[PDB]
Amino acid sequence: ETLNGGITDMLTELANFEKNVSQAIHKYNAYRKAASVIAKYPHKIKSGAEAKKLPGVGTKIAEKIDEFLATGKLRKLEKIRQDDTSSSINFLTRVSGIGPSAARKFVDEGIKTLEDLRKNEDKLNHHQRIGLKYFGDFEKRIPREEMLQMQDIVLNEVKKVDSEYIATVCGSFRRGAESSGDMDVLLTHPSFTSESTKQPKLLHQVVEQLQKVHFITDTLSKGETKFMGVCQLPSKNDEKEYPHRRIDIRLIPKDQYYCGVLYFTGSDIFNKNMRAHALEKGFTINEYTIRPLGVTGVAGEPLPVDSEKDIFDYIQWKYREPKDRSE
DNA sequence: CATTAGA
DNA sequence: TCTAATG
Ligand code: NA
Ligand code: NA
Repeated sequence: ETLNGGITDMLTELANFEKNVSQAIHKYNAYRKAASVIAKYPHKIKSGAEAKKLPGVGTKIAEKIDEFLATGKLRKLEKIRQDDTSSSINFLTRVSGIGPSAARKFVDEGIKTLEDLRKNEDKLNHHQRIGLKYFGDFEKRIPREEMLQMQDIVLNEVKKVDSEYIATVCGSFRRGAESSGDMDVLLTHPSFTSESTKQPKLLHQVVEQLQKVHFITDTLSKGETKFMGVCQLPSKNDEKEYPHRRIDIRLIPKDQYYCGVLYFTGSDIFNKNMRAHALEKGFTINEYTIRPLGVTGVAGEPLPVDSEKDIFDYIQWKYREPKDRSE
């Protein structure tokens, strides 16, 4: 956690590189597992050999470990950090909609900069066009102060269309958090669950609403169960217009809400820990349900959940407020 | 690890 | 269809 830090850190650096710049999933996979193990290792790695003893720890990585242990650096590291082609990839990749594939392709063509980006908007798909379009706004955190206003808003329409709709803004936001990256709205309806063959309009209705009043400005992706968009707080009695924010709303089978809700709310560690627990308590949890465990090794049978509580109860735990769902 | 675009 | 990108 700190005794192994650099090693791991250099390692992930390395790893991450092969993966995006090059296309060496393998090596990329090497660094990672090695990075994973040294990470665990209960003592100060004093040399490559020492390290080497490890699982997934090769001779190549031992080597890098020594140079790094000896000199507070790595050449390949330095060489990479410098590398413009590499540097460029790392960067394009910031635009919502650009990934390693497209990033490398763009370089090869020569778009290494944001401007290049613009000159070449034709060479960009709608997602990417907006990614670039709200680039600034997109990299900006969301003050809870604004979250609250947004929330207030969605909840109002959600309701206005059909009073049946159940909406929850999950995420850190929910967990009390001061700021947030984007707003995640968990959505379900009673007339929709596991079986009842969809109802696409179910999502479509609210999107249309939201857009109706201008909270939604754009559509990244809109499918029958997941809408990826862009919203914005009405820029008041001008002077201060609001940044364009990422927004996601997913339709859900009422029968699997709180599981989902439980989950999306996290934290990533809370979940695990919670998950790790249900297992002892003779269970299994996952993004949609919770099933009793049968000693045959495994077992099915989705228990019925009416709220975050049921789930707790089941695994017989202390209801932990979203606030303390930290770990 | 599942959902959407797109080509 | 497969393959990318997002979460
Ligand atoms: Na990106
Ligand atoms: Na393949």
